[PDB]
Amino acid sequence: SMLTYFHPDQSLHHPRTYFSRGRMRMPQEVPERAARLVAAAFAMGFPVREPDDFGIAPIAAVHDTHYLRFLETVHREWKAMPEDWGDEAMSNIFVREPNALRGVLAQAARHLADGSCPVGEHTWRAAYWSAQSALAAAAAVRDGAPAAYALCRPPGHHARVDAAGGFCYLNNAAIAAQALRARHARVAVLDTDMHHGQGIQEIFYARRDVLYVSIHGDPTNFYPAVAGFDDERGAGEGLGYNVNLPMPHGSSEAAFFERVDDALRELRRFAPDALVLSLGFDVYRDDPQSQVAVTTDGFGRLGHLIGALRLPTVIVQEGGYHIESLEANARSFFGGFGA
Amino acid sequence: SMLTYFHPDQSLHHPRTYFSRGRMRMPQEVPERAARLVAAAFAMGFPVREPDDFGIAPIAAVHDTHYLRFLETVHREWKAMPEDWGDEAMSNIFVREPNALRGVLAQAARHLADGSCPVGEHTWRAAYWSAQSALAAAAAVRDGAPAAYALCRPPGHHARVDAAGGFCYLNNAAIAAQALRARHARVAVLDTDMHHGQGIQEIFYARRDVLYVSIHGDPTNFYPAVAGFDDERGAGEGLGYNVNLPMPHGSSEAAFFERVDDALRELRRFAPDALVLSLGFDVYRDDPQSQVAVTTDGFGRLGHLIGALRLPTVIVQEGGYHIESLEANARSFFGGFGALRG
Ligand SMILES: [K+]
Ligand SMILES: [K+]
Ligand SMILES: [Zn+2]
Ligand SMILES: [Zn+2]
Repeated sequence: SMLTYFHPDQSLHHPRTYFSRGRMRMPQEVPERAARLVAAAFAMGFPVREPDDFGIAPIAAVHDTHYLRFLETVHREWKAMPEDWGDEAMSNIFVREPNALRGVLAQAARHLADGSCPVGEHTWRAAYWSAQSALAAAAAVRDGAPAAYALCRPPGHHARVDAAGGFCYLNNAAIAAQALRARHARVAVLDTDMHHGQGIQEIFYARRDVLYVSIHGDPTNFYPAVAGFDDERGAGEGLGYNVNLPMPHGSSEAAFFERVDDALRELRRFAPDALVLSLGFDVYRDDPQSQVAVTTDGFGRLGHLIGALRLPTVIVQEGGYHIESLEANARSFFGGFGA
Repeated sequence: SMLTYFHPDQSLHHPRTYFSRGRMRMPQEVPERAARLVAAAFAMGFPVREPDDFGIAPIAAVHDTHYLRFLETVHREWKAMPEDWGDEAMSNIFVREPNALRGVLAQAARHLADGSCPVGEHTWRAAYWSAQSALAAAAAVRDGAPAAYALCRPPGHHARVDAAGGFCYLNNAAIAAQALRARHARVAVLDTDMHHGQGIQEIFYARRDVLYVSIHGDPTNFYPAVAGFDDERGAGEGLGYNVNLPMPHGSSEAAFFERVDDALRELRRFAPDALVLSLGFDVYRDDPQSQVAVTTDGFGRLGHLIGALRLPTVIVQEGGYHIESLEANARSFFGGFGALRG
């Protein structure tokens, strides 16, 4: 058993509009994901609690405040434009700079980094409370709990210092790592979600107080497409403290646990005082976003390998979109973590 | 009587997919636009000619060759991806940098700057030859003609050094300004299209040999959105040689002609040896994209004021999407333009 944090306002976010790979697409990051995960927590006896409100400052500790202002007001500003612009803020102008940042359209152009981060009426509210779950889990562990589960939804690891992306708005995991830093000198973030966490990579790129390690599918024509390659090793004093571990599309379960063995070598050498685990079930064989053949039992083995580290660990929910397997995969993972 | 250049391969580009302001939208930059302007040209006794092939060098004089190779190959590399991706290359990852440029998706992220520049089977060809029409008109002027009309389509002025955008792939006006620099020490580019020519601006931003002056709608919540504000005046030696003349949304025709007046004052102070006119008919008051109340006879007033400069002038077609008034608006423009010439 460990504390699991989830706020019901997290279910309110449900936008309809996603642009990807030439066409508009069906939403995959839906409220039902959190319903299945809560069911799994219940079946394992975990207490599921509402996080306290830690306020904006710990979010601002990671994200640029002009981005957070944008995020908070964009739906209201988008609603004041013609009915014809629709109900969800999205960017159709793909320019960070040069950029005057005058008007909501120019602001979307800077602060929404792909066609997968629509901002609806309840998006900021849901995103805010998903970050608070991360913070609550981080607080619990900071104060002495060996582990807690942040049941984050919307997910976070694609959110950059000043831009949303890939169904993410606020980088829950990075926010949790920065909270742990108040007490621990060395924090590691390990991300095993199917996709590279380009947001987490960017936030800590020039730093060595937080290690980042990611196992993910080869980003050649695969989200996030422009980062995640193995020659991205950090900058300045962060050089040597960012490790990308990509896998060929169509990899075996074995190849994934090879990458987990690389990750465990990097962690041993860094010797972290605390761990944030960005966990995704989209490595599952039947997840439609999957590029590796991880089985339900595989999640149990991953859970065991990380739990045996006996580090203070905040587990932060990221992706995984195959609704009917979420409960089984979560239960296998947490069963291995606790054995 | 003015030489008009048009190549029929320009008519081949007809993409189906545009994404802007929250949704997929109907194509506005369609082949029929060329057909109406060619018929306008004829009806005024303009000789219409196909441009000779000036080759890739003058295009690559302005554009990055990574971007040019990408334009030429992207449709084929995109057809290699799953049929679910569709037939037209478009970006859904809005990141130019950092960008490792591995795979066609990352190449698109870098080289397609908005949801209005889809690349279909014949986009490269049409864009290539649209540029050749610009080069043919500039050549004719370079060699002694007093004016020439490049019937460009697709348009060009939103095309940056390294990226397509806004229905534009190759920056025709810029390509003509640079060619004219072969014979002329100072060239000016005047842009009266409804939208800010952010590509032309970028190309010449640190140069004082090519002035850029653009009249357009206030870019606050209006394409190109991120550029075209009046404090953008150039860099280095080109400080003072970039002039943006925005107008409030829903401006009167009187307001438009006040801005034309400001613009002519800048041209006089600069004293160009030759002029490139990026002309758009989307200031027309019933054009869907319009934010100013310009009438049909207003195009005549515009042509008259610009023709009275009596400068060697390459007229370069940019936008204008109201099909049923295109012929009447162009005829009025050209009829005003010749008035005080010769
Ligand atoms: K990952
Ligand atoms: K303009
Ligand atoms: Zn993922
Ligand atoms: Zn225009």
